[PDB]
Amino acid sequence: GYFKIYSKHTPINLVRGLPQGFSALEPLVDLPIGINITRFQTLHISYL
Amino acid sequence: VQLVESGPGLVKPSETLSLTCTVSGGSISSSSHYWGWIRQPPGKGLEWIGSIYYSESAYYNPSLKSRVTMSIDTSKNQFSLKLNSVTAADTAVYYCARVTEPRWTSCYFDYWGQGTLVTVSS
Amino acid sequence: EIVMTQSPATLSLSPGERATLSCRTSQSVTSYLAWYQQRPGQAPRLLIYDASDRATGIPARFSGSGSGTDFTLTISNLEPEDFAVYYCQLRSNWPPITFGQGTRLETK
Amino acid sequence: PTYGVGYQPYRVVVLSFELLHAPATVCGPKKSTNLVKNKCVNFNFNGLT
Repeated sequence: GYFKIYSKHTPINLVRGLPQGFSALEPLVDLPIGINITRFQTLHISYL
Repeated sequence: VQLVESGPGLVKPSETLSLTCTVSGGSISSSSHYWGWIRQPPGKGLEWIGSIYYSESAYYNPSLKSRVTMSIDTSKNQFSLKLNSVTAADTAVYYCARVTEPRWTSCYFDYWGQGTLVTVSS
Repeated sequence: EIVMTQSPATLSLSPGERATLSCRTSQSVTSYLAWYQQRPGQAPRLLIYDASDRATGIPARFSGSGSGTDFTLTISNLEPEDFAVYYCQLRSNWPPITFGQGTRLETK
Repeated sequence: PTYGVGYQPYRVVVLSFELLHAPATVCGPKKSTNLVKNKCVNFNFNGLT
């Protein structure tokens, strides 16, 4: 019943592709939402 | 209890009419009673002027409020009335009475004073 | 405005009868009423409060029909010294402490 | 002010506690006690005894 979000932010100079390396994701927040999840979708910003 | 009125019996027009009511059967500092003034012209009906509470505040008539004020003095155990810019329509007998307002609309004058006749003329 | 109307202006009855004075308020709120008696040359005397309560020293012949908008003061047995002017008094929100026009009770 | 106590105004505040199957967001001060150093004590830090 806890949705835990860990996050990590890095400056990457690679132009394309997933970088090769190690980086630990610190916890960002634990939210006891207590709901069942089976799918999700990403949201992007639109520049008018 | 008893209430006694005092003040000049003549007031010239467009001048302040001052009256003082002195009680002696009780206390004006009691938190159960108001002290009011009721006037009636000769051969006319009663008209409540204003009632004062012991602390300082008071409430008056919605017609005479502009030219009326009331004051109290617990030390001398008496309350006074001022009626500014007296016209010829104020020629009347003024009584000072004891008011009891227990619930909301229950507002009766328990014991009245004999009253004094103030005739305003030039 | 809550206007007070007493009735009748003059009432002609003899001692031994019963008198019925009416004090109707405007088509407006309803609550309590006070009845006062005033003889010539004397300050008005409190007769009834809270729409029927005999004041301290009022004989049993005085009564009040404390009901809706209209109120009624009733004098069971008119005594010789019961003929005077009677005023009904309300205490509304605005104007506060309204007085009736007065009913003159005389001996027919 | 000239009323009886039964007719005088009274200010009433009612505290109700909504306890759902959701995280508590309101808790007691938990009796904030002073810190003691260099002495054998029974400590409790954020529930860790």
